[PDB]
Amino acid sequence: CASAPKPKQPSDFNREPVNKTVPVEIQR
Amino acid sequence: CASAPKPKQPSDFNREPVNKTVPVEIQR
Amino acid sequence: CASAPKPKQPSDFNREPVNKTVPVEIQR
Amino acid sequence: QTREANARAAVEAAFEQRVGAYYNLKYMMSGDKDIAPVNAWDDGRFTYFKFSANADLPSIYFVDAEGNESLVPRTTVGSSNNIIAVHKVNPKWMIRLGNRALAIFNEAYDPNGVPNDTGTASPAVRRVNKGGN
Amino acid sequence: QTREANARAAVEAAFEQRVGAYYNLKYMMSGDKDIAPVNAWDDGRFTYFKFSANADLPSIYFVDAEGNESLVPRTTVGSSNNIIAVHKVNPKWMIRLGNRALAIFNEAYDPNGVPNDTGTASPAVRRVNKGGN
Amino acid sequence: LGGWIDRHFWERFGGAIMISLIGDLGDWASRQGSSAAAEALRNSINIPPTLYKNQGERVNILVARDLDFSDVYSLESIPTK
Amino acid sequence: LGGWIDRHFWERFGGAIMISLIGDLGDWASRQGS
Amino acid sequence: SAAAEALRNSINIPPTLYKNQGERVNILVARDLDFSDVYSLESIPTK
Amino acid sequence: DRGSKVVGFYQGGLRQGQARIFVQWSRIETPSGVVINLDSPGTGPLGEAG
Repeated sequence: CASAPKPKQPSDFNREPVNKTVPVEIQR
Repeated sequence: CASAPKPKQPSDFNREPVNKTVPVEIQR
Repeated sequence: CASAPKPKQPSDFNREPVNKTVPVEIQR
Repeated sequence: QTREANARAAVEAAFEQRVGAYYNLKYMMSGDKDIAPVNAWDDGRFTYFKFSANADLPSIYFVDAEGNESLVPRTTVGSSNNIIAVHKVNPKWMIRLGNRALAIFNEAYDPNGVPNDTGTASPAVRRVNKGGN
Repeated sequence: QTREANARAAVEAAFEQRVGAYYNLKYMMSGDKDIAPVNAWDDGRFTYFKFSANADLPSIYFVDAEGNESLVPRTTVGSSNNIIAVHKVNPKWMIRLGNRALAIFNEAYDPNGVPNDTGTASPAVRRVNKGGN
Repeated sequence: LGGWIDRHFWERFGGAIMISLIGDLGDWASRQGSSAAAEALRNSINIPPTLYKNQGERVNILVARDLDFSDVYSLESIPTK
Repeated sequence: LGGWIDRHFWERFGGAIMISLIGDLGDWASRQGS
Repeated sequence: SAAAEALRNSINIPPTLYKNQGERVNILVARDLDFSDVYSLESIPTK
Repeated sequence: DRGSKVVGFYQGGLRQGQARIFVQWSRIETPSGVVINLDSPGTGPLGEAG
């Protein structure tokens, strides 16, 4: 009546963009 | 039902700045 | 129900100075 | 033989130069003040604590966002070995000694930080691959 | 080989120089007064206890904040071995012998102290890393 | 070094406790119509205790053999003033 | 040298004490059916 | 007894450890690591 | 360099009552091709063995 705990799945609410600024390495 | 004691968790009331004076090796 | 006993704790009542006179090794 | 001697002299000189850095002092502490460092700061790559002459050097611990603690490498530097330096800048430091615990808040945390391209502790020296192959 | 003898000769007088130190004398005692040293003081680096010639040399213990007792290295000094010296300065010393215990409280404990930049018992003798390598 | 201990009480005696209690309840139920515990404890009894020492506790090292530093240090006088 | 001693009483006899008491308690509970 | 006979052979099953992926761990170096073979320091001139 | 790759292994499983398994780390690889053979014991988050 027990099993291996699963790692925490992150919530799906405060979704936002990752690249607030353009990366430099892109040469842009 | 009984497990290892957690280390003492410091009180969170006496919050003061640590540098009463400017440190010396900064040459300041 | 019983553990290793602790050694004696000295009293806290009668507090008096040690150096009744200046030590000679202070060159005094 | 001539080359590496000059190189070593230059490296040591560059290390002792130690110029062109910013220093943070926005640090607060909470809890036990009997293990209180006299000064704490960070140069953007290392974090420094200074203890007076009469105190014992505690152990320094890293706190993640959640609250658990963990290990960081430490090194001791100074004329009188009274500065303990850790290899990170982090928002929350924990100091322990026996059953006295002290917490340090880094209140000017810089998520950006200065990237270390030079491969050393100072931006004046590179680290080149002798091994070749 | 010529220079080392000069260094040794100079050292074996620099130690004996021993001038320019601050001596504290504010010390309280309480407990089993029979064991009580006749004079106790500190130099900022070492704390001295002087016992009379007629008394046993007890065991001297270092106390932390919560009251736990812990060992401190000690060395016996003086002409007649009537002075016991500990390698620390602290607010509270516990003196025990047999089953009679005496407590020593320091009333002018200084957190700052004097820094150990010379690496020896003296501000006039330095310690060098002759091992080189 | 020593600190707080776990004696593993449960995973030492749970086998015997469960077997005895369940067997007794079953017998009571059978009577209500109107040894294994030894074998378990035999194997579950000798589980060595485990020590947990809180980090940051002070300890001491009793120097068990004399230490020589004649190869790495030397002393010199410093000039006056 | 010698001084105060621990004899480890509980750590030695608690096993037998608990097992015997639990067995008797269970048997009594079974007897209590009717 | 059948019960004891069964439990005798079904008692000595060692436990199993499950650990989550992505958990922080730590390594404590046990020997000394020599890097005088694959590196060298050289000063960068200012400007 | 941070991001270096470390290989390690473990064997034998657990004995009853134990709660930690002992892992030995074999080798570390800096992305820049540095390979060094370190043999050291794996530890938990706080350096506790296994």
